[PDB]
Amino acid sequence: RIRRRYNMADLLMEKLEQDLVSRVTECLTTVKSVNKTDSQTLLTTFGSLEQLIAASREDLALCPGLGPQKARRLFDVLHEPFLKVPGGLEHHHHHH
Amino acid sequence: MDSETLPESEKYNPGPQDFLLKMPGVNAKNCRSLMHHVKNIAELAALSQDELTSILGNAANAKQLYDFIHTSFAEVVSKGKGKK
Repeated sequence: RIRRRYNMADLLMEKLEQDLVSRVTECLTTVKSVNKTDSQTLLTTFGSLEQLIAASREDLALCPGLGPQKARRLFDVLHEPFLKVPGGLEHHHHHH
Repeated sequence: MDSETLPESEKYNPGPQDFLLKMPGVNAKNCRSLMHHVKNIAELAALSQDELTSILGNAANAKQLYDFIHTSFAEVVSKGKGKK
């Protein structure tokens, strides 16, 4: 009845946007301090990963009633190593 | 990875690794390469296509990842403006 979802483009669009938003939601969701609706809030504010990581704690706290502490947690995971441990920040560790 | 006989398993930060593990096109192969050359997702997102492609080893994977970082679901949900 509705002339939409008729082309292959619709499918490409729908699944791409869905996957996109899913990954973005999930990525922000990786923070234990962030809940699923919290990620949603970062999505309505920046809706993009680059915009999240380019956003500082203050920008993440700027986000509508979301969480200044959440911002602190987000920024932390954004700039912390996966190995948790660095080779040497102020004190040089074993490097290997 | 330390002069200890212990594996790095205790020393992984769940948040940032998971952030990378949730990225599209990024399988464990790519994840390991990234944690070897790259400190954090910030370096990753600061990387150019070629840079991340060399680390990932796969051009296709790299495209998925790179494009994602630089794109939005908003584009795809409603294309009003944009050259792509």
